[PDB]
Amino acid sequence: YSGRDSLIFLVDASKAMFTPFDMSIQCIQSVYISKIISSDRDLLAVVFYGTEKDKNSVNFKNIYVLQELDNPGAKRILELDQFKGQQGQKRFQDMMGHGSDYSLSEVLWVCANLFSDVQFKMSHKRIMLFTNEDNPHGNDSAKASRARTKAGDLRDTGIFLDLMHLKKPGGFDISLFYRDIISSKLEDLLRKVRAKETRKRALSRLKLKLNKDIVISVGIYNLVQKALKPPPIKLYRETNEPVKTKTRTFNTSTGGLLLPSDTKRSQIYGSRQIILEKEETEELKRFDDPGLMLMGFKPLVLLKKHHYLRPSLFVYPEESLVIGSSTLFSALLIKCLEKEVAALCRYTPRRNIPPYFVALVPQEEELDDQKIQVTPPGFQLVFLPFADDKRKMPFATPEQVGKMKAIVEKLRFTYRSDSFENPVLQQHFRNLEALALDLMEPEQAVDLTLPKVEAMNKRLGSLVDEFKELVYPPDY
Amino acid sequence: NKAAVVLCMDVGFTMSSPFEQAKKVITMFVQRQVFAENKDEIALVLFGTDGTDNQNITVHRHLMLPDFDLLEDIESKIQPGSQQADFLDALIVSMDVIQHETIGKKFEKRHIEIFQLDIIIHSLKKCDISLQFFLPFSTEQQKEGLEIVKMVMISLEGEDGLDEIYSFSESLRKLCVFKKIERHSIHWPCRLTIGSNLSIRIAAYKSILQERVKKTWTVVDAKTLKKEDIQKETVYCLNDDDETEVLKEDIIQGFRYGSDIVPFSKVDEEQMKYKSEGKCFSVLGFCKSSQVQRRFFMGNQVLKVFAARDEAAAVALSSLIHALDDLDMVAIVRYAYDKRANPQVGVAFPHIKHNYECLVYVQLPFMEDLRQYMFSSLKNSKKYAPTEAQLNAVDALIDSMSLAKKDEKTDTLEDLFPTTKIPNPRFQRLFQCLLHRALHPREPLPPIQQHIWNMLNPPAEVTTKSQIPLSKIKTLF
DNA sequence: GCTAATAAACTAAAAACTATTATTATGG
DNA sequence: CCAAATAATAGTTTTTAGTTTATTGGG
Repeated sequence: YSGRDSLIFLVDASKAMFTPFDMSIQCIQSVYISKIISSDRDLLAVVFYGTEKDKNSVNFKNIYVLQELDNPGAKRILELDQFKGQQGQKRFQDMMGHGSDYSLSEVLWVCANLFSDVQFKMSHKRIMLFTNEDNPHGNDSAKASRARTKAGDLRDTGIFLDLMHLKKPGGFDISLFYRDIISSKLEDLLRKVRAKETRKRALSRLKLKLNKDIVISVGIYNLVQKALKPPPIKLYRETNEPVKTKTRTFNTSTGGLLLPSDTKRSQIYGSRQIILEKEETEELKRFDDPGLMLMGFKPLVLLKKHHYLRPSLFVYPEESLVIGSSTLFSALLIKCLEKEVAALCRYTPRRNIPPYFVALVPQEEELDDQKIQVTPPGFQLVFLPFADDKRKMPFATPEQVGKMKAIVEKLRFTYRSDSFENPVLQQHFRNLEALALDLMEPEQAVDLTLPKVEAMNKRLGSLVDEFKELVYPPDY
Repeated sequence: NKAAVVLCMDVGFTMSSPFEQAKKVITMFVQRQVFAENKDEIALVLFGTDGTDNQNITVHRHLMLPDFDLLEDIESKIQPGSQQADFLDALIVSMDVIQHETIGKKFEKRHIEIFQLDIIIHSLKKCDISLQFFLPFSTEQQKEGLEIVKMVMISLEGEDGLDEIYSFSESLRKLCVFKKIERHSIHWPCRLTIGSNLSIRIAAYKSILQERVKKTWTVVDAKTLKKEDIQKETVYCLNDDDETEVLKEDIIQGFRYGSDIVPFSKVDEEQMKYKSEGKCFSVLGFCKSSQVQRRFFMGNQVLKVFAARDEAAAVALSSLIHALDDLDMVAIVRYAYDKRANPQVGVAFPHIKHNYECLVYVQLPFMEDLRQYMFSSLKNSKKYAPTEAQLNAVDALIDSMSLAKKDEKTDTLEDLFPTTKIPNPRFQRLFQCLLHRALHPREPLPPIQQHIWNMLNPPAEVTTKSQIPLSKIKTLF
């Protein structure tokens, strides 16, 4: 589902100041950083309603466009920072004024035009509204009706607008004007917990051949993938522009450039120099037709977690060209209570690729109390280690047992699934954002992965002190 | 580490065919010796051979490292003889030629195979000389000598000696000696730390390491057949109208920061980034096995942890293992291999074995690695509700394949189709292709060597049993 | 007076997600 | 031998599995 998730920011530049505007800027701040580090495949825009220096494509009054819909950029944040803080505030009232007339219909119209101007594939039309009044549109009912009609039209178009409260308490629902059709995120956009990668399609579709002929379409999804830093780009020390690399084979001072066909593959064992070819070499790794054929069934008793392989994956019922595949998936998956005898298969992604035996563990439907399905039912694609994966293995009174039982019981952790982040990755992100944006003097974040020193000791107590009861502790 | 093997065969009309089996076993054994990267010095002796090298014992090959040429010479120049001579003289000659080999270069273990008595007793039972006597079965002087050796070896070894006879059927149908391929591991000394008060020295080992390759693919020219006539050159063409070379100091490690690329130098990263200094192998927290799920088992290396190589630490670790086992407690460990290591987070759980108790460790993912994919539940999807006939069919299919030994209750279930003990077939295929190339550098397209399918495929009787449920399911659809 | 190895990012393709192309079958 | 309407291969940039590096300790 390729596309763009647009979002436009508009703030009360004519009534908040006639700090609350500063808070809006701060909430807007770092959202661009979050999108940059999370997903650049999106466009964001900022427009102000109520200003002496209006600017928009249709050139309506009191409508000022700062940034149109575009991928977030460092220059965009840098220029927006000119209107950050109190000095940024006064700059805002200086170079573009404030306290002009407001026209909700006009700003809705111009933002709809902005969405119309988008050329990319679209995914989700979102509008975020900032205002310090629940009912600032107590003006002429004609303007209210026009704004409501335009809101209905854009909602029918697919444009979705979300309005949130601000400094004004806005008792209960409030929003006396917007409650007709529109029905907090200060912290959410302010917490700026920014670490995210993209999501697109899944792994290769495999033909689940049960015996030899019946084909079942499948879909492999990878729920966990190792995080990696963005690839470095070779630049020029004089102009900072990317340099296209060039590599070629030379024949050691003869003159000719050796084509890949000119050379040959080789290996050296003992005395002989065995010579192969690239096509031959790649043909060696081919074993069989890629697919999913079931070896049989093996009970979940001859499977211990001490042996482990590359991280397991998830397979989902997919019906691409075979009808009834989902029905067979449903029939097999519910066999989980009696199917403790895990089935066996060898995983071959494509041809010319080594095959790996992989067990599939029936995952159940982990529906939550919130009626939200996490980890939809499927099969855990656990990889089975081979014989060459094991290396050499080298060659208790109950009172001690109870002692550290109390130790590990006094101090524990609930094991939040999302509570540990790689310090290197986040500190690198901090470095990038510091050297690319404001806070030009760098800052460093804090990692929760570091174990405590005294807080853990206090939550555990001084028990460990007298729990050094082992005779001659192995300390050197 | 060190091995010393010699060949002594009772070749002739007596093997006329067990001789073919012995020949092919010899060939595969020497192939394993060559491909296993061993430092053994093999020597070959002959008896009853035309010509005298001095008792009709003619020495053919002295000690040297195994190679393809030796195997080719064995295959070609070695043919069955038509002479009879005393095998005791051959044994004496073998011992005499191994004496100077032992003196010149020390070894560790001796192993001899096949496919007066006082001298044998003295020489074999002296320091480490040993052999395993394989029989082709399942003249009369040869039989009496065979019996004498049988009583010698069952007296020397005991009950193990009694059960050390295998037929060639057990060397071909099942595998007797075929897995002489292994990789060495490096021990990692460390010191487990619990908070601030506790710091116990531990030994860490790579339990399950991913498959590697000993050598690397070398590119050679089709005419010079050597890397010395190949010059690999990589240059950085400046983005200008023509080719203008740019040297490495003019290269900046720019990073795509969103819609912009910002210059950076790798040295600057080190200047203004931080990593976990030193080794940091410390516990972080405790939780229940229920919270931990196989869905969060990331990483590749499996780190089994033992006590430091003291005994007080060993029993402390054993008691901790028991404490985590009986309470089903799983500990959270912050792992750092060394000073330059990436900061890793993972979980270690006890390993239960009769001989010893170990602490195996695996790495855990951060929230960035985890991804969410909302789907539609199929167990309640009425549009794809399975039919009860399909339920019966899949039930009849499930019990069709029972690879475990679910026949005795007093004895545990044993897999009839072992899986984890099967090595990588690709390495064996590569070795066989290399052997084909060495023997047939002109003949292309080495055969696929189909016999690797049989141990890679389920038992034939399992397939025949499965034939019926798959047939009934096919009629269902 | 000492090469038993490994925490390796590089130049890695062996997915193409969704967007113009053509040959086909033409037709009256 | 020109005479148009309609599938098929293939211009993007996406994840991941062989790749190449500095720190280990043996005359």
